[PDB]
Amino acid sequence: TSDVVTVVLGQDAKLPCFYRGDEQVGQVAWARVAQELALLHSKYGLHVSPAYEGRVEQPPPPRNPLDGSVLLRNAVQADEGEYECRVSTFPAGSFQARLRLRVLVPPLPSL
Amino acid sequence: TSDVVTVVLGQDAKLPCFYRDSGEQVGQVAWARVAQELALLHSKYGLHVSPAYEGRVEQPPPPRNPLDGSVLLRNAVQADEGEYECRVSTFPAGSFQARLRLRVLVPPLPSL
Repeated sequence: TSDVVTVVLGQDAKLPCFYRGDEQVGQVAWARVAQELALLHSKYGLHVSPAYEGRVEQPPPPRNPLDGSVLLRNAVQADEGEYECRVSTFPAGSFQARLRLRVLVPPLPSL
Repeated sequence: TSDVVTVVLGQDAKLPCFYRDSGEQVGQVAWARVAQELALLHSKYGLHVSPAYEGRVEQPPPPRNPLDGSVLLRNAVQADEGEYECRVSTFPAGSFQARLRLRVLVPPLPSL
């Protein structure tokens, strides 16, 4: 996993957040670095900010109980910045993974 | 087929080749650079790939359309950027040529 994600404008960007351990995962919250983006619940599955409706997907099943990675669909310029996943872990562990999201605009055509 | 494909440097690029009426069946779909051959989606014989491109070309996850001659080019580099053509041999005599451009984007230096 790389800490910086760069995508072309309008394509979908994966925000990877997978945990190495010895404890299993409870909830993985996703946010921009102050305002909620999504929630991958252990018991309850995926919850998404209405502001991000239809824009948040998980990876295709069968899947990992400890992969908290999400896909942000159809990237725009407004989307770029840094993002934190907060992983509530057992027993008291908290892991926050921050990554930077880069959205690239193509240059003018030659043709 | 989409006429311009844009990708980030180091990424995989989908190179679309969809064939458009009734009784036509697609046989072979060849892929090349303008002059170097890249691959061949053969009806009997399956995917064949140029030596210059080992490990970098896949078909799309199945089930896929017999009239979809699209491939995946793994790991985009600057050299890939350029023009690409797909040629669709169809039953009985139908032929379709799709040309498209590949744009490979380099990220600017970080601010943060």
